[PDB]
Amino acid sequence: MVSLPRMVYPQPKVLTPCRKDVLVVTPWLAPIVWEGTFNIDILNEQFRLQNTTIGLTVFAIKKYVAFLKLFLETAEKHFMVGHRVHYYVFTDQPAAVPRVTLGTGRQLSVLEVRFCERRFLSEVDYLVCVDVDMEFRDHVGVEILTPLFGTLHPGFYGSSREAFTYERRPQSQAYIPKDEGDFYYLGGFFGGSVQEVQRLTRACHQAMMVDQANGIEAVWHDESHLNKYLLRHKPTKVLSPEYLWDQQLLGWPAVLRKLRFTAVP
Ligand SMILES: [Hg+2]
Ligand SMILES: [Hg+2]
Ligand SMILES: [Hg+2]
Ligand SMILES: [Hg+2]
Repeated sequence: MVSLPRMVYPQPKVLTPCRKDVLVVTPWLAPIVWEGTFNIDILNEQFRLQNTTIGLTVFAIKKYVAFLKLFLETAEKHFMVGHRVHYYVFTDQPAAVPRVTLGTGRQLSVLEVRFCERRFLSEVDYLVCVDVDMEFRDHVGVEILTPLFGTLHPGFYGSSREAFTYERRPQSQAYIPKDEGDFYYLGGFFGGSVQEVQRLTRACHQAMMVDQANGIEAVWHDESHLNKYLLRHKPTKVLSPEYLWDQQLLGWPAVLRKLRFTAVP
């Protein structure tokens, strides 16, 4: 919104597609983020000029606190480097959170569990919610930021919708029939503006309570409700599987030029 400065980079080629092997835009014109689709220098400029702050939230309960060290250290190496970052670690074991050295402009808050959502509105511009038993292995940056985004589940990105493991019982609020659905999104990596993320979590929480009262639990719990939400409220960006992969279970296919955030080991 202030002007970008002069920049020298390769001219985009109107008659040369970015990738010829994958879909790079959804039918509602939301970009699908794959390596090769973005110039990170231009994006870093746009977001820095807005002095963007990104909150990264993780839930580490019981034995999962053991994954915090690697998660945070690799995040320090690959997540939003150069931008303001605020980590929010929700845990039942505050004292077990490892002492990780953070780069300038980056901070960490420990929130005990078992905090007011209005705090997020005043501290960060975007929220990124991921699982803790993971590690960053490559660049995860501002190219993912947008009002609302979901990530393509690694095991279903090439599947037909009828094969998606959506909740199929009409008694559940997460219900999605066989002739509906765009993609199968992961519960472990989603985000967007604080406002949009709060809307999504508020909708999910209410939908899960209705299911509880009706004596039913969606097949894949929160992930099933996330999928129903994103089916009805289209994400403004969709992240490719590069953003959440499991190399042990899925290897390293040619269509993935980078494996950015992966399951541990
Ligand atoms: Hg391109
Ligand atoms: Hg979150
Ligand atoms: Hg929920
Ligand atoms: Hg949700």
